[PDB]
Amino acid sequence: SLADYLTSAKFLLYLGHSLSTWGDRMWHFAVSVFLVELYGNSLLLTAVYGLVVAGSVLVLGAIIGDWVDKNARLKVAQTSLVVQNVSVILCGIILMMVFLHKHELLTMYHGWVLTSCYILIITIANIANLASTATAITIQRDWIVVVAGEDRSKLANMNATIRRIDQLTNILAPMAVGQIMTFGSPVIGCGFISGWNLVSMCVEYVLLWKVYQKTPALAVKAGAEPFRTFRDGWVSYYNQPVFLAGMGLAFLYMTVLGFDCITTGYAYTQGLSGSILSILMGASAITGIMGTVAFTWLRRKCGLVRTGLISGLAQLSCLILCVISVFMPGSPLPIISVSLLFAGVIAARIGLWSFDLTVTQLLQENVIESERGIINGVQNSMNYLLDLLHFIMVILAPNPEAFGLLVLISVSFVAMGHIMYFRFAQNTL
Amino acid sequence: EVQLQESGPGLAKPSQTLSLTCSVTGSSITSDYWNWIRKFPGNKLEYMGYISYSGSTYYNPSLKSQISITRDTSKNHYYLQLNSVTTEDTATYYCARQGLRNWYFDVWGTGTTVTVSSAKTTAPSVYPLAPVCGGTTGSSVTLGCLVKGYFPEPVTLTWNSGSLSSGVHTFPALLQSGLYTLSSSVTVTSNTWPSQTITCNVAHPASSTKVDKKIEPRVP
Amino acid sequence: DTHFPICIFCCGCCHRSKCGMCCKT
Amino acid sequence: DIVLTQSPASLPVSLGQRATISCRASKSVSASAYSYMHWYQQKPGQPPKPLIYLASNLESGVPARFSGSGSGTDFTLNIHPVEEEDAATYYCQHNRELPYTFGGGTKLEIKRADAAPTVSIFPPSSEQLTSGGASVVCFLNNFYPKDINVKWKIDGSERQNGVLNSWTDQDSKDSTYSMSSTLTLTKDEYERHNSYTCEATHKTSTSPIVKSFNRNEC
Ligand SMILES: CCCCCCCC(=O)O[C@H](COC(=O)CCCC)COP(=O)([O-])OC[C@@H](O)CO
Ligand SMILES: CCCCCCCC(=O)O[C@H](COC(=O)CCCC)COP(=O)([O-])OC[C@@H](O)CO
Ligand SMILES: [Co+2]
Ligand SMILES: [Co+2]
Repeated sequence: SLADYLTSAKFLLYLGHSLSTWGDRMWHFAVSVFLVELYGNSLLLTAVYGLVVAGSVLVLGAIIGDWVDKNARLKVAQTSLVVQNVSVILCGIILMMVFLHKHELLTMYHGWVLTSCYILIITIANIANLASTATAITIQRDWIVVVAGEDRSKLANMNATIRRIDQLTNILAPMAVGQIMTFGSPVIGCGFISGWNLVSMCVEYVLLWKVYQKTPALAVKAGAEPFRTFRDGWVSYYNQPVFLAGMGLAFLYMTVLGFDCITTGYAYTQGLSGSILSILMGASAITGIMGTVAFTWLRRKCGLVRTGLISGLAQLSCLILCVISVFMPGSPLPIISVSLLFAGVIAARIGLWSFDLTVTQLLQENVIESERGIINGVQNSMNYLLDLLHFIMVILAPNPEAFGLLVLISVSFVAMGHIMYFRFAQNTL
Repeated sequence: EVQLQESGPGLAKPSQTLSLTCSVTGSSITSDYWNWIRKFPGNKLEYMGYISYSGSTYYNPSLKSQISITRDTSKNHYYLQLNSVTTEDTATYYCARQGLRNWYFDVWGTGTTVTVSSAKTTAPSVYPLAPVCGGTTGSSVTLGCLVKGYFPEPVTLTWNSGSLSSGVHTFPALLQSGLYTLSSSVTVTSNTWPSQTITCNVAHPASSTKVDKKIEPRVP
Repeated sequence: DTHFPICIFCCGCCHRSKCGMCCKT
Repeated sequence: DIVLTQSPASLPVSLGQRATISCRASKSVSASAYSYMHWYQQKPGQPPKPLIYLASNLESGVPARFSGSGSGTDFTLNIHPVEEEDAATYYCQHNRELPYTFGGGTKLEIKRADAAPTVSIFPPSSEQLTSGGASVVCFLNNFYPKDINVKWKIDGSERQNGVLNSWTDQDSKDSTYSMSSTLTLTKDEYERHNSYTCEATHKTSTSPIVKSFNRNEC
């Protein structure tokens, strides 16, 4: 009877999200390889890359959300998909070209050639990231709410499945692309990424059209200029009832306590090897999946607004271990310090992902449909704004005493975000 | 299994043009960088320049010689021409690939050596070297053979048609007045000589020379 | 997760004589 | 141009010990993640063969005993443990910019026991004197270490014009050296003097070993 389930719009949404997330992770891995290789030992350009991406989203999120609000759903979805995939394909061709001629670019040309290659790569990657943000808004904040009926358990299960998909992709995609870059060449990996995006674009295009055909309600939308739209969107975001919950979710991005950040190099400094690091990342993904399961259970039990409180309490309770580990023997501010630090990180993943699922469902339940895009656009502009701040703090303080300082700062930001959520929750109830 | 192989003339006269060929197998000269390098009498390696996969060339500006580097893609060969050579272009010449995914000299030819000189081919004079007219002997006796005034390299030298192989040192040739000189010493036991005869056999193929020189005890 | 990770598998990139995952930011 | 200074120019090492060869650049050779220093080995009569590239990558087939390190301007090639077959000349070479340049080379010599030379002197042959020229030859056979001074004296007077000294390569069996010293004269100048002497000053002895003859001693 799976032949019936495999043709439902819900599974088609899951499949398209899986393809998009896989391609996006392989693309981010290729860009990281390009930055580490052709621009190592440079600090100005890493900061420029992060600043360009985060500041473009910070300036254009309300504009992209208004564009999603003002147009037909199938049009904006297929347009965002085509723009993102064509950008990644062209940038991957350019990347394999610069990887083929790496030592010539480093040794026997004027430096403006390599500078122009960097400028072109950063620009095309910025365009692809803006298209990915438009896709995330239109699909995970609009289409999924429509494919779910009025039912809230269905929306919750769909959000949890989407989170499990990206939790698995976050560990699996980098492994595959790195094995392709060792068993072959980085040129081979860039060509594979370009071909993967070229095929996945067509498959996801047909998948979006099929979901649009199976969901008639998607065809029924409810209804200098750019500066006025920007100001109106930010003022509309400030006056939302769920504004404090979104502010706390954005404050959660100002953190160092994860395996995507500089904790990996700190673990190398503390004597752990790469196999232990892979085991810890796998345990972290396991705890994130456990957090999705805990979100569905607690939402069935205590409701959504209390699920957010319980998730924030769990996350702070697990970060207490990191706070203690910074003040323990073997801290460079013995195995006892890193043990408590990584134990707190892996344990806090549960409450982190439960709280993220909670704020996501609050945003998609309590925002007016005609405002669904622009509000979420400003929400993206908030998240990146606190991500970019972390991206600065890590760059200016890259030595081990600063690691403990940054850990204390990240725990304080997590506490500030949960305090804002507690204010919203005490207001709501 | 990439192979390079140099070829060209062994001798050039001052002010002439010299052209060497590097023949390449196992890989096409349209993918990497193709270089020329030489090693002077001494240990000194000097980069001369390259031709690229695209036919673009680079010549080392610090050279005192004027060079042109060209290629032929239908043969997968490339070439080095030196214009108006001088004696200081006497050297051993190597071709070498440099890969784009490597960036060093990952494959070399075996090299070809070129001597620049304005000189006639010349047969050597061979002189016996017998010990000082004195009588005093240790446990062994050292004799020698001097081969002077030849051109060009090489010569071969043996003792007693190669029957005499222990105790022999042959010294590398040196240039004096346009011609080469080398010598060789051989040491035997006291009872061997003079009762056993010792002869140096010298051949210089380039002149069709072959000379037998007996070592005769000195007498007033 | 960070929106713009700079993580790669490599050796000697983050730490001497040890291969593995390495994030610069 | 970028200048590469190798050190030491000659390195003697006993079997099994370690060898350390250094190379210093006038300017940096690192660009981004890479370092553009490479190391090659050349044995006599052979072409140079690559050993280490990008300053720490092992060439395929090269025994693990070879390793490299360094960055910026300072680089080092290490061989531990050394074996007989490493007797050879090693070169560094940079790739950072044109023109490419090589270090001056380091000859690796297997350190032996100190040994003094057997020295022999030969006056001109009567055939040669018949020809109007006169070469006097001195052989210095089987010594170690390699450096040694040879002084010609004609009738007690030092002579340094007209002397050709040629050394063999290190012998592959006993690890000694030999050298030939030739003094060439005209016949008529050779016949107006009487005493001819070659003196070999070597580290093996405080005073030099002296061999001599006189023209009319027969
Ligand atoms: C785990 C992967 C297996 C699931 C594949 C499901 C494919 C599927 O849903 O079939 C179809 C579309 O998928 C593709 O063509 C893209 C190719 C897939 C990569 C679904 O369309 P459909 O034939 O079920 O339409 C049914 C309606 O038209 C009823 O009138
Ligand atoms: C990347 C691999 C995808 C793993 C998804 C995680 C498994 C999961 O969430 O459980 C289920 C399988 O998800 C997928 O099939 C996605 C497949 C995409 C290729 C999702 O649960 P569900 O919402 O479809 O069923 C509803 C039940 O909760 C009702 O009893
Ligand atoms: Co992305
Ligand atoms: Co980070």
